[PDB]
Amino acid sequence: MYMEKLRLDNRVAIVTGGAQNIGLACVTALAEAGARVIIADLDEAMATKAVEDLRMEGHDVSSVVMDVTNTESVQNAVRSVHEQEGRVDILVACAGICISEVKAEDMTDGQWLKQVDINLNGMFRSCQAVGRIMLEQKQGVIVAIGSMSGLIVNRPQQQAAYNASKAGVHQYIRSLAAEWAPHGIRANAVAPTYIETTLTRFGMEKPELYDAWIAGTPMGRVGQPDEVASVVQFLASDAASLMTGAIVNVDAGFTVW
Amino acid sequence: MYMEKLRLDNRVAIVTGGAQNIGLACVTALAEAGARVIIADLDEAMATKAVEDLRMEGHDVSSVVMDVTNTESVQNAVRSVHEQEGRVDILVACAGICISEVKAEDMTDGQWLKQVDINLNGMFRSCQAVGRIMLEQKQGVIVAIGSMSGLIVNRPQQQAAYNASKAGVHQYIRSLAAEWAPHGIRANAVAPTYIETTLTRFGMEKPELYDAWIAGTPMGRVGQPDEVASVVQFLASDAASLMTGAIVNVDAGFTVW
Amino acid sequence: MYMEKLRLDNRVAIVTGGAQNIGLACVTALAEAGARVIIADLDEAMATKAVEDLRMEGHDVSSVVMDVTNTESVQNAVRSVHEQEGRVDILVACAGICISEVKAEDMTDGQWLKQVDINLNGMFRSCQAVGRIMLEQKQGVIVAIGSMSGLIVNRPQQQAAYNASKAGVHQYIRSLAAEWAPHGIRANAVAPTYIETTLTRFGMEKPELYDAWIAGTPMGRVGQPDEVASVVQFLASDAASLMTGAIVNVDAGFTVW
Amino acid sequence: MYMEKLRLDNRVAIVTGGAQNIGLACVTALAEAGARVIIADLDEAMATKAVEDLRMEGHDVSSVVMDVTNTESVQNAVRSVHEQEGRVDILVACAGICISEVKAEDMTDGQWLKQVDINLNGMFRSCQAVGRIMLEQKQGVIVAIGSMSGLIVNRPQQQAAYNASKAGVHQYIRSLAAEWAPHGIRANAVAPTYIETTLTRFGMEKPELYDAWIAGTPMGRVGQPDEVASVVQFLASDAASLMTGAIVNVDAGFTVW
Ligand SMILES: [Mg+2]
Ligand SMILES: [Mg+2]
Repeated sequence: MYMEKLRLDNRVAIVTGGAQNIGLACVTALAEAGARVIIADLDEAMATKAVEDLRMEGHDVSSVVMDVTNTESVQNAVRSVHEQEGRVDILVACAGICISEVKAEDMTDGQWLKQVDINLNGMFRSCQAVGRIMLEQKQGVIVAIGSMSGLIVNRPQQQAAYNASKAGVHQYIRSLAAEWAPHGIRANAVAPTYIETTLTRFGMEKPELYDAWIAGTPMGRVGQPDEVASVVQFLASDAASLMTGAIVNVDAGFTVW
Repeated sequence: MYMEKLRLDNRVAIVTGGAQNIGLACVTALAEAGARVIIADLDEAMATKAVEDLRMEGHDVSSVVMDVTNTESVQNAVRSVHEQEGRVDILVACAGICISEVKAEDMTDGQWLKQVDINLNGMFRSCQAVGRIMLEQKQGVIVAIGSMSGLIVNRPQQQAAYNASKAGVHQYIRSLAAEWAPHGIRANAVAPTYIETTLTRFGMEKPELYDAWIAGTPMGRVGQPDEVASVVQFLASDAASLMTGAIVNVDAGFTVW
Repeated sequence: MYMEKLRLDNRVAIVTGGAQNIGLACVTALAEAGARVIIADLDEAMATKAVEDLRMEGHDVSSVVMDVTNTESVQNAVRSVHEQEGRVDILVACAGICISEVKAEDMTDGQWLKQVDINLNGMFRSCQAVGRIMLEQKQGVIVAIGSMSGLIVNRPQQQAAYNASKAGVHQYIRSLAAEWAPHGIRANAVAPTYIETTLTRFGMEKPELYDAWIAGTPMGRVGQPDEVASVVQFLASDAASLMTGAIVNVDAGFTVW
Repeated sequence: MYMEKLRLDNRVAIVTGGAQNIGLACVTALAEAGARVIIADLDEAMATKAVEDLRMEGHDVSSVVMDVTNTESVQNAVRSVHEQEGRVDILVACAGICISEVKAEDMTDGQWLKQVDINLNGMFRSCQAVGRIMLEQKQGVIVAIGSMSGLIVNRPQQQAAYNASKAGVHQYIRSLAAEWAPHGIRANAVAPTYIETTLTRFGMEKPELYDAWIAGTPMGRVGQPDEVASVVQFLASDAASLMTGAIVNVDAGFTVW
């Protein structure tokens, strides 16, 4: 019973931002659990390459181009997955950016709007498009990649738009959880600490940043993408049947202090 | 000494959305505490009427036209206040809208983006413009009107964009609190329950909505604008000297259950 | 109207732990707002000196001996105040201790139990005894001194029993808020950061502790007792009429990071 | 890789309150993941029955008498497991009681103190005794059974001591997470909604209670023990390697409204 609940055999999953980093780890975890996974990403090349690596390991993985700033792109990408796969059982929404080391008094409208558009408006576009399909199935699960930045404020790097966008993502996901609970849908978010990715490594290589991050973390380390993916895979599975609207802290204790 | 900490004599306060409802109650409380208050609102006629009423009560109140969806408008209005008054000591940010009874699957891009733009992007525009002056002064206080909707999901009315945008406001304010703490600035938010205003008439006059609201509230009532204004005035005052980044629940116990 | 809401003229307030530090600041603030205040404290000589000092300033104050580890003591002290003054309008519950720099693997039963008994069990004894009178009145307000330690875990000093006891206090107060809301009673807590007091001054003179506390605080300072007393006085007043079950953060931004 | 992270083969787990209901479900989940499990419970005959049933399925399960109000009992039971098994890898702390429908103004000292003693003091006793072994090992994981009652206040049933005790449990576990993170130990809690058990059956058959619980739940149902056990098993596993100090909501959306 209990180990079987963790399986995702034959379930169709779309992972936005799935071509690299946390997204790619989530793709890999879902695929290992038996899911049919579609990488939805802005980079057509990256996605196609990732698909090859994963098929190489025997995974049922495909790709579609998606731009989360563009409603038409998102809806076209979701429709074509629905077309080819017949169903969408799982959405993992990882698409996001972080514009950091930009003081609140300095940030431009363009920086503000871009940050909110990708992280928060993109979450709306993604979840709405997939949600409509899940509603007709009366079955589905969404996992969003939130951030501890939605709950606490990072130091010393300034990024108020990021922090606000992720708090928005958390409460948006909770709203969906409430609205869609009677219709067989669950929606949760993970809120990770710093994860070593191609992008955060620039922060990691700057001692003023990295030393503060480590000093502020009880476990004394950043996380790795597979550690976020394991939680995401769990939340996507029937093992998590009683969980909806949860902001799950995956942060090495950062928010405890 | 304790009672004198509550006074705001000669302090310059800008209240966005100050022409009616919670905004106007905040303007009144600030003025009664001794502040020189500027109503910053979209509706010039409504603002001018409010100014006339308050001036007849012996208060020092004026108004300025401000559209929080427009950066130029916000920057010009804030500069005008600074030029005419000499300082900006306090910002109370009330400007906001709520598009409700719109299901998450049905909400248009237009509805989502308008709510995020006024509630959240408007908060950035207003706090940055005022914040720059406060940073120069190495002194200032911001109070945002957040919402219990930033932490819990209202029922039965669907309003996922509102809920997300207000969670965004809370965490934005907290980011400003952290960034600006060393510079003599405090920033807090109030998170109220339902308040009787023109904007909640549609719910209060609809039994399916109102009865649910009351049943969900330990005090068994909605709040009045003056009850929010009292907390806002407190948070704007030196009595709240140790409070920054606080999301202050003003909700008749609604979030307790 | 707004400034009048802050007054407590002729209201009867009991302050447990009121003889020094945060308790005494709360006593002072309440007295300055017009309340008749009873210091309820274990140390008779200390309470008596405090009463005599405040009386010299024109305040209406008195004291009663109360041991919050002892139910008979608490009940007798509260009954005595009720008979002597005719009513109990306000309870501010400050009595507490902090056993710190004791690792979780080392803490004895005696150390654990004493901390829980004073901080949490003593909160139940105090609140029940006053609460019964407030229920008869259909009117009352409780303010507990909680702690940021109920929400986050202090560093580097170990004090898991204190942290647990204060989280217990916060949720106990919220429980009372919910149960007693229909009967004209409000109950809230403050959650302060480090406050300079006779007790914490030892930690403040220990760089390993003090430097960590300052480094973790956005305002870069500890608080002063009067800054907590201001928030407590506000929460005890009709100005806070819409607030019940609130855990009000008074922490110089400590919990924001 | 991802599926192997969920395995607990040959790891030693003690489950307090493990003979029935949630505890028994946790025992079963751990055993199905390959753990060596010891039921630690108040009554010997009840635990023995469970052992016999699980051994019939080929599981490696045993039991020990443990009374969590009694330090000697707890220390002796933990020592017995250590001497028989050579290590303790996992503690799931489920021992607890709920005295409910007792108004705050009515609750006796005996009722308050017993609830705090079993739920909170017993958590300290259990966690210290096991924690000492885990510190020697520089390896261990604790999962406490908290409650949504630590975060929100149940209705209509009055149970302030239970609510307080569980908030205490949450913050005690977070304190252990912070203190023991550098030493290879993780500590998290689950915060469930109503779970159908032999004890909650009586409430579920009282319409005044059950109808309110259902109406308060987005999923419109209570949970089953296996749904809590699945989350506990995940948290105990290396798949949860990045999670410590998390209060994980498993509440069918109850705390979202
Ligand atoms: Mg922190
Ligand atoms: Mg609720």
